[PDB]
Amino acid sequence: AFELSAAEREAIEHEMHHYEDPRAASIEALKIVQKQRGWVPDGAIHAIADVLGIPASDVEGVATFYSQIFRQPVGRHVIRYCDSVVCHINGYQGIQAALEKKLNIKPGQTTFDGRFTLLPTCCLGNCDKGPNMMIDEDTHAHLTPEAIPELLERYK
Amino acid sequence: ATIHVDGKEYEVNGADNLLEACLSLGLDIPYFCWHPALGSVGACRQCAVKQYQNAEDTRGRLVMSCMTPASDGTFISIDDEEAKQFRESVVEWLMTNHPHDCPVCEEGGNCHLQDMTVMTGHSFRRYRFTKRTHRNQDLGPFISHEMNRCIACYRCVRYYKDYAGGTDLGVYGAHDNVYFGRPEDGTLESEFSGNLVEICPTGVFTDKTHSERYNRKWDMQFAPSICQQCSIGCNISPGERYGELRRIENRYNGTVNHYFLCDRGRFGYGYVNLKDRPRQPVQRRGDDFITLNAEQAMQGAADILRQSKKVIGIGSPRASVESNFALRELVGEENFYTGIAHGEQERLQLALKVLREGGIYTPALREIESYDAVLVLGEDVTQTGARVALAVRQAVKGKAREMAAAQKVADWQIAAILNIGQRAKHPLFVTNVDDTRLDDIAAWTYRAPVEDQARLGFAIAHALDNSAPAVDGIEPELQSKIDVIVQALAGAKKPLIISGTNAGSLEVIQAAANVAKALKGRGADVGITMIARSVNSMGLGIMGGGSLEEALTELETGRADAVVVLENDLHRHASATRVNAALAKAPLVMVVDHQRTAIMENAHLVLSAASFAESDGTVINNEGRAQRFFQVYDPAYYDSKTVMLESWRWLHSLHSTLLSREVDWTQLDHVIDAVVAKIPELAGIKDAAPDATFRIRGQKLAREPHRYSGRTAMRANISVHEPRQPQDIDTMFTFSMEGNNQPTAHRSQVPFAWAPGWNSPQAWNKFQDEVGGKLRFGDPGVRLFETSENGLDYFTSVPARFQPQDGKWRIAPYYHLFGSDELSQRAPVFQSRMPQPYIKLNPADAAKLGVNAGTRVSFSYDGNTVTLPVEIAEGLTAGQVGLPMGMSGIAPVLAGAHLEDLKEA
Amino acid sequence: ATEAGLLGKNIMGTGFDFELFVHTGAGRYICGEETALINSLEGRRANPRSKPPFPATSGAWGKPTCVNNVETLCNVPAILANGVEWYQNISKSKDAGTKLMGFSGRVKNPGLWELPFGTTAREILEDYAGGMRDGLKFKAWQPGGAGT
Ligand SMILES: Cc1cc2nc3c(=O)[nH]c(=O)nc-3n(C[C@H](O)[C@H](O)[C@H](O)COP(=O)(O)O)c2cc1C
Ligand code: SF4
Ligand code: SF4
Ligand code: SF4
Ligand code: FES
Ligand code: FES
Ligand SMILES: [Ca+2]
Repeated sequence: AFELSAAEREAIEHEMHHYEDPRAASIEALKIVQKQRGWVPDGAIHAIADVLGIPASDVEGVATFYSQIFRQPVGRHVIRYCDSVVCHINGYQGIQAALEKKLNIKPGQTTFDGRFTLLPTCCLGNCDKGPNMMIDEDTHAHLTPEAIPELLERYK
Repeated sequence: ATIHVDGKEYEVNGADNLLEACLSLGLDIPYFCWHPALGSVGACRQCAVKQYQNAEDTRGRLVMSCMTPASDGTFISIDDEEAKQFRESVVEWLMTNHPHDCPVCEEGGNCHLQDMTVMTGHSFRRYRFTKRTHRNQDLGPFISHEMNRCIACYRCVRYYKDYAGGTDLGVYGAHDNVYFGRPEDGTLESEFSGNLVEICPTGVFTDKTHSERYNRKWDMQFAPSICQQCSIGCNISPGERYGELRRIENRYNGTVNHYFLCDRGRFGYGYVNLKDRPRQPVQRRGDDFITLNAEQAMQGAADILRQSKKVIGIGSPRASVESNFALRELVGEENFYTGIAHGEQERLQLALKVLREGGIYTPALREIESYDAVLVLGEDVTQTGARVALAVRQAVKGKAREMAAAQKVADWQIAAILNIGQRAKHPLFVTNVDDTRLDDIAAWTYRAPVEDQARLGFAIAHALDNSAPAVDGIEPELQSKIDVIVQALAGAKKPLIISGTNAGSLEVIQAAANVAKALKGRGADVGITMIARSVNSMGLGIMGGGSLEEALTELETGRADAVVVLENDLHRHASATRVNAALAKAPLVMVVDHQRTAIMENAHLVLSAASFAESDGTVINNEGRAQRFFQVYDPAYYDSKTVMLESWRWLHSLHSTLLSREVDWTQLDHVIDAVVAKIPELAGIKDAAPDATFRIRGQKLAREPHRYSGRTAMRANISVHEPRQPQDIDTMFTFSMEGNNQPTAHRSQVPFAWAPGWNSPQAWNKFQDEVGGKLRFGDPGVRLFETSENGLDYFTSVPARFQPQDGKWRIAPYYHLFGSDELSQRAPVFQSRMPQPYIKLNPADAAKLGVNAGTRVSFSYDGNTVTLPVEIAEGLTAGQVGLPMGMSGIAPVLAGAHLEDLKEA
Repeated sequence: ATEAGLLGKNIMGTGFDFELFVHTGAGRYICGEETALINSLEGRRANPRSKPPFPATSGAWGKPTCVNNVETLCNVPAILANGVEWYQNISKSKDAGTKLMGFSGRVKNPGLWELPFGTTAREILEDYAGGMRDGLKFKAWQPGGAGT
């Protein structure tokens, strides 16, 4: 039983004002629902489809095509560490090992208290300051395996 | 254009891409993602050829033949070593994740992926890693889903969304986890979802009704038949094994139903395999139902008919032309009655008169897709003539086709065409009592009663041509919509007007004829399409006869002491109480039928007739084209006690035994000659198919493939001695593999498509002159009439607007593709798909009666009170109650009738 | 820029109306391909499109569409402000103008500098990135990212 809030619907319609086709606001509508709720539940696909006037299959295909639209529940904070080539040269693997040691989870999983979800991501465009991670909206650079426990404690 | 493939020069069409041009020349290029009806996208990367810049060139470049135009002076190579290596590599990449599933997969022996794996020459596996795995979904009762076998060729999404207009099937996921299916478990909502089993080159989408009793393609006995579930007349290949109808495949007809059927025709065949069907003639003596063979039944029926003073015959639009004519010959021309009611017959004859006397060219089903504006009046096309609705969708996308052609974009580059024509589409204006399934693409929809839709049509015809009768009492908003429709239709180069007899109103057909005449008077290239109800409704209209009410009057008055009912249940065209009383008053009722109907409880004699799978005959579809359907199998081959003959054979033998006291069964060509000799209107049915003496270099046409198996064991449980091969004296086909089914054979009737190396439905490419075009030697079927030199006059009978009277309820017809056709509800797979029997109520009327959604209300029609649950219909106009036509207890004759004492029970 | 008259309607009184929007993506690398960029802008799955037709003829929503990088549109104002003759005389090479170059990965100064075309890769590594780090010996290099 999913319903769209008034703020979500107003933001979606304001995004629909920017384009000559209402279909072009599907990614931003999914991102609005994700920002308000953490992830995009199953009923949100049909709600966004009904608001936008496009089929629910198109909304589901868009939501499952893009990696940063979550169709599965996540924790209250999303750690996204870079596993691309320059951070592999700069040694992201120690960062990933420290994250797995502290959080006691594998990448793609959520902690038992729902606090952190660990995810690998593509290159963040911060390769000169690698290795890089991005917690919910802040990108942290110059990472060391000893700074991970201190850095993770500031995200309650 | 001039192309050079492997050093050999060919002349092709320059507007075609290289793949379809080379496949039309007989050259073999493997392909997955391309379809002739869907265009080229360049997805599967299988069709790679090597193109050279000029005549002298050794390097070349691997190009995509489906994405490359066959321009003049092209130089390509198929058998180049690099091209062959890359095509084998593409097959190998597809086979890295493919499950080891061919023995337990329903596409085995019919699989395009199997054919192209073998044809590229890939048989050695060096991949040693894991294969990706997908969970499956429940797609309903008709389509079985197995996503492991997918090759991500995108044919399903392209067909179902871009072509068929469906909204519930899509592609999800990412890099190599792409999932093709519905967003959640549920039935596929489209009326053309059954074509996925032929569109999918793998076994992801499979025929589940076929999968229940599965047999491979080489084990089938095929025949070229006509679908018997509505009036469109789509060409089908019924395939049989072990004495039961196993599958309906799409048989290619480049004029009617080229690659696609609808779900009613593809999954509604299950009434043939019903176990309560009559297999022997049965005579009712007191309370006993004794069983006769054919000769004693003929002798007894002839004796009783000879003692009678007047025998009348009630035909049906279910039966073929030959069966109706044989009944007419048995009972006499003046004693022959068509099985439909007076109003249904009047609407049918008016639609026939408009078609063959209105001077406006009625198009074929393929020709519908080239019209520039479509006006559907009164008819719910998606639920009655669904393939016409699909062709209307293609005609609507014609505007995007024209917009892309104006920018010099090739017609096979479907993605560029859809990108250029974003949402611009040809005008579609649909009128109905409620919303239709064409409303997502319609330029406008009119939800109004049939009188108001007729008035809208008359007003459109008057605004187009001032000599047409005018309509007074039009609201300014409705007048604005009327002039929008008129401005859209007048600016169209090829307008098309679609109506039919399913609206239950003569005035809707008259208004559509007026619109077509007004568009013809302005010099437009107007076409008109009329949708009939049953498979041979046009044939029964052309042959003609009295109505069912006159036959019931003759039975009630005692002037007729013998009634012969041919392939009719008599309850869809008249009230059940009146039919039961008239049949009980008749001292002889004789029912010639292949389905156990309710009028056999009072029938003195029952003849076990044959269905379309066990009979030969001719049917006339909605466009007036005569089409022959052939017998699939001998019902007496397995059960030797089964005496089930053709209806025309039964009635001709009865006529012979009544006249000369001797039994002569017939040959089919004798009945065809009798029809074309006595009825000059049906004289064109002779050219529908060649006679039984037609041969291809001296040999007959094979019904079953050459690798048909089990010949010495499939009947061994009955007797170890192999029986005689069944003889087909009626037609040119043989009930064996000892025949001709060559793609180059000079014939038009193709029972099934198979070429060496092409075991899938892609062998139809080998069976066509050009791929996606017509058959090589023309399509089967001949139009019975040409367009008239002169048209009709304007119909001045403009009805008044609908007035909701107190205490009465106008019955608005609601049609369903699963449930309205008579024979399709008998198929047990349809009961999971047919909707629950409802009654549609307007919110104001439901609030006036104090009934919510779902509560039961009881109404009395013809002194018979039945109860139905209420569904709230927003688009239904007040004063109307909506009834599902053709369901159990609700005859289709109830459309437009008034309903009394509709009250909550 | 909108509140100061550089954007919106009637920019600098010339009557040219231009509206600028920012469309944040949803994390997929293929979206940088310009036809897949158009498909993602239209709210579809970011599958690319077959060319021809190019986006300049029928691109976003079937209209003429030009897709250009950030750095190209950042090079444009200097060309329009200082002229063509200045921009053609920055470097004596076939590729005109300046490019943002830079070395990354276990070097002394991993960063990003603006250099004229024709600058050799050893100068970017040694004179700008400071060479390789202590205890590390140079083995290989990729000139233009992960796809080179
Ligand atoms: C797989 C792929 C990814 C690409 N990603 C980007 C990108 O992220 N940013 C970008 O500016 N160009 C990207 N491009 C290049 C574009 O296709 C296009 O050349 C460019 O965006 C605009 O052209 P320009 O160099 O003239 O400005 C990508 C190309 C490909 C094939
Ligand atoms: S889809 Fe084709 S290749 Fe795959 S298991 Fe079925 S028959 Fe075999
Ligand atoms: S499900 Fe079938 S039609 Fe669809 S992409 Fe896969 S193989 Fe092609
Ligand atoms: S449109 Fe009519 S004739 Fe064609 S497949 Fe469907 S039911 Fe049969
Ligand atoms: S490689 Fe990790 S930020 Fe670019
Ligand atoms: S058929 Fe040409 S790439 Fe698929
Ligand atoms: Ca026969």
